[PDB]
Amino acid sequence: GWGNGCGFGKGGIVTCAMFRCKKNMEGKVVQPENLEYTIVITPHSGEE
Amino acid sequence: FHLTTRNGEPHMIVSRQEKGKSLLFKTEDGVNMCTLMADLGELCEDTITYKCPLLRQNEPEDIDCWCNSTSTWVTYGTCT
Repeated sequence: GWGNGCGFGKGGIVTCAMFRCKKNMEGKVVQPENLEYTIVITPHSGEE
Repeated sequence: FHLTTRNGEPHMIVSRQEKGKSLLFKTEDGVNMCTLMADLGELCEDTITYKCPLLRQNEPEDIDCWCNSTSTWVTYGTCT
């Protein structure tokens, strides 16, 4: 309206702010394949 | 603005570049000063037309157009 520079009624307004992520989390998908098993094969000798 | 008439009464065709400025036009009864406070935009097909009442020492209420010497009709477009 007149109080803020217009010749009264609703006007269009838009506001933007830069968004900066500071801490995120991530979810991953584990495929049955590409899984890696570690196996130890030890000789039963009794050595010390 | 273009000054014409509507049934003997003065009529103002107000264009976009007049938004915010006092509207003055001479009349037998002295100089008339209408005040336009209107959605006033560019003159186009979407016009609106209505009356600006005479207001003598009274504050305006529920209106955005008024003159102080002789009631006047006003017309302007809303386009942008």
